[PDB]
Amino acid sequence: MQKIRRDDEVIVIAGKDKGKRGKVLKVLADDRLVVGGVNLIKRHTKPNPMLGQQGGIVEKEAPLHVSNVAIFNTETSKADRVGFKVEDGKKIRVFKSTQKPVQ
Amino acid sequence: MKRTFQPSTLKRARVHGFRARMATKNGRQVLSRRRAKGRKRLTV
Amino acid sequence: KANELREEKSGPVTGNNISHLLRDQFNLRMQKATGQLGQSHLLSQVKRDIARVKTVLNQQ
Amino acid sequence: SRVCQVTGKGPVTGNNISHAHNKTRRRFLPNLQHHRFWVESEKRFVRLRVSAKGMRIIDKRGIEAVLADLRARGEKF
Amino acid sequence: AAERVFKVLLGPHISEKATGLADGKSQFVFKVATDATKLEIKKAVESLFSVKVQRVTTLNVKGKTKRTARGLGKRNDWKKAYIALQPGQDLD
RNA sequence: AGUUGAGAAGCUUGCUGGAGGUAUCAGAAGUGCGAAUGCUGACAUGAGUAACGACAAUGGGUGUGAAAAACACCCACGCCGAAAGACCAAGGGUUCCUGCGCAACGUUAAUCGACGCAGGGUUAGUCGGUUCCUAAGGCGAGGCUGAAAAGCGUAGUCGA
RNA sequence: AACCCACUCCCGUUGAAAAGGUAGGGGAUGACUUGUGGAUCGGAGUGAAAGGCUAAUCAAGCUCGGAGAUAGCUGGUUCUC
RNA sequence: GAGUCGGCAAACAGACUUUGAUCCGGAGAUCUCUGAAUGGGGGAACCCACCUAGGAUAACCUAGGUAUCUUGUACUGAAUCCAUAGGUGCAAGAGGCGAACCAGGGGAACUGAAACAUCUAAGUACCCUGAGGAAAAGAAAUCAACCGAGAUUCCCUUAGUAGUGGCGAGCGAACGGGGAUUAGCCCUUAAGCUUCAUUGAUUUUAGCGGAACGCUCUGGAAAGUGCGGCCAUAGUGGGUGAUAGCCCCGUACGCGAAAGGAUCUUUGAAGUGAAAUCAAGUAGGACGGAGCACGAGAAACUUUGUCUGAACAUGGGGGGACCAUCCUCCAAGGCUAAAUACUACUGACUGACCGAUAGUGAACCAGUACCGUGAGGGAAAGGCGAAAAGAACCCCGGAGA
Repeated sequence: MQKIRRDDEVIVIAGKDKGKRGKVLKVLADDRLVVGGVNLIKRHTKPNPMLGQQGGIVEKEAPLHVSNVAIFNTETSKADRVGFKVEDGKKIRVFKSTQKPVQ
Repeated sequence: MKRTFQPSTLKRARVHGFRARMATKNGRQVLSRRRAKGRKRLTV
Repeated sequence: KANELREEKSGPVTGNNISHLLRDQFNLRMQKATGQLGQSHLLSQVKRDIARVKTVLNQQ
Repeated sequence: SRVCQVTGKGPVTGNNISHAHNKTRRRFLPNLQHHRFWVESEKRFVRLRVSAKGMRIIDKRGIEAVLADLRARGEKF
Repeated sequence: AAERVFKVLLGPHISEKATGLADGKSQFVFKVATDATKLEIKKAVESLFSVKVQRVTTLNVKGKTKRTARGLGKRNDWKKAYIALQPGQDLD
């Protein structure tokens, strides 16, 4: 029932890194998404005790809002809204501009 | 210089305790007021 | 699961199953009391397994 | 309490008007006494605390009729 | 009950006092269920650890009270048994 | 800051701020504050002033420390000793002990603490209680009485 | 002497203390002192009586309501011409 | 239908999930001790029991019971012969809590009258007892004037009028209208209301689908600027890095229920209503009160604490003292839906409502902290950033601040 799952290619619509493509890693509960390769964050990390080790400045990726990304089409190479038009007994999520299924 | 509160847990519980309040009509309505105000203790 | 517990396990078979997997909870708490318990999910799930056998012991 | 067991007459309230018309709360009590009433059909006395109006009602209706509907009401005797 | 043998003993209380007492005497300090009489935590040690118990002493422990924001919070009052055994025969 | 109006006030702008604002003409008011020994917060002045809590009393050495009049230990001096000593009840409720700490608390400083964090510690046939028994007094089946609420009380059963 | 009291002075009065301290003082086998439990309560208690006391409150406790009592009184009442 | 192991509380472990977790609704299962608390006590959250059944080796354990009262019933039976009280066992029901609304019992004082007594405030506040989702009242012994109307309740008027009042302060109708609402059944046994079983139907407790936007400038980021579109039973909703109908959740609009609940409707059934049979210690009256707007007054009508006390349809009571004549009703037995009141509690929507000294006392772990012996009183405290990206590393400093 949600528009964007994990194993799902997207582009960023109106963020800093807009126009960039990625696959969705984490779908957070406050409708924010971690998408690979965008919103890269330089977090200063203290190294760990108890023989732990994480180094200093690690570079991970921030969650961005789900309104800020759209499903990428791979048929017209555009951002496309998704919908739930085609089913027989099983809801598939379908592209809306071309009515062809998201897969 | 003796003061006015001289503590005893038995006199505490027998004047102001739960069962002393629920023995009489007016103490039962003490508990219903003090429960209607929403108090945490209601038997002090 | 629970329909596995209903499948031909009688009064005595589930009754024996409780006292079998209460030894499990005893030994998991004995290991928790020392350091010798690494995996902590077993402690939470023996509770709900005992809950399932005591649920299927009322209903017959 | 001060209720007649035949009539249900309890005490009622009113005033005590003075000559200068000061009203004061008083109370009007029924003339209730204790009286033993002989029942032939039980061969004993019953002793019920009744008003004098209740006495007159026993005289008019009989002790058996009044003692029939004392217990429908559910009194002692 | 067929149960309640597995519910009374809540683990060996580990401390320096329990360790020196388990080494020196034959007494093992178990945390036990907060309503456990001395004989149902004698039958349970005889049932589960397979030893002969000669005595159990017990003591209720008050849980300590910690201050923080939003007031005082209390830890759970718990129960503590000392299990004297025969002078060999150390339980495991 | 400049400027314009008889005024309440208006307008233009530099800096700050970083997401809202409301020509005009009307509608509506929780509509204008310096006083009420006004309310509530902040902050003055007095003023770095008075005090620092019995006038038993302290002096060195050594250590630890970032730093010791105050902590610890040693030497010595004083003080209590029908208590300033040991203990039980009540009341309190972890203040007890050990590690680590010193921001705040401690009328000064603190390495110390009845303070912070975390651990530990309270073992009963015989000591106290429960359990047994009752006093004063309470409650009180039924019961007498009382507008109602209730009052008093018998059997009873609580109550050191 | 303890204990209970509180006659005198001085101190203290922003106290160490919302009634004390230090020197002295009275009773100290009784109409004594005291612990623990209980009883009496607001035109109502108790009082060897002073209007004393009844939780630092007393010629009518405290609290909550009637209640925003009432005040011919006091104080105040906010921008402009 | 893809994530999850609630929050302050972010991380971390050990894990769970497409063989379908978490989550949401319906029905069950478990449900410690307290508290009406109900086995007996008790200082609430504790202490000590008994009986029956089953299991357990000088120790117990499981599952049931065990309060009081009222009503009904069975057995039993004191003085005392009979049978009454009483006692034992069964069945059913009750008790407690809740902001208000309702019907009753008891009922102030401040205040006003420019003092104050009658009076007012006020049958108010308060305390008490019952009941219901509403209650109460209700089918003319009612009003009207010789014409007529027809139960009750609620609203607007008549009207601040007639009255009433230290005729002061004040308190205050009715007739007659206009409406909201719509029904009367019975004591020769009824409507109605309950509880069941049914007859279809409707709602509710979860959800599903749900249209249409690109380029460009400034910018950290575009929803904004400039241009060109599209959708509309969907355009002034929320938030998305600045202001979005077309980015997301939604919205208009259609669909939707294994299982529960609720309302309405059939058509049976058992009950009830229900007190027996048209009303007697009743109507009326004398004292003392209370109410009726009506301070007992010319005082009718109602109610009754005391004392009395009728007629019987060629009777009887009302028409504001009372009397005649007319007119109109049938009291002393009942039951009745709607219009009406209220909202602690839910859901939606709305605001010329507040926006942190405001609005609840309370936006925050608030009836908390704190103060009281208690009853009781009662706070202060919101905002980093769009995102923690919450500052790696170096230096002074006490591995400080």
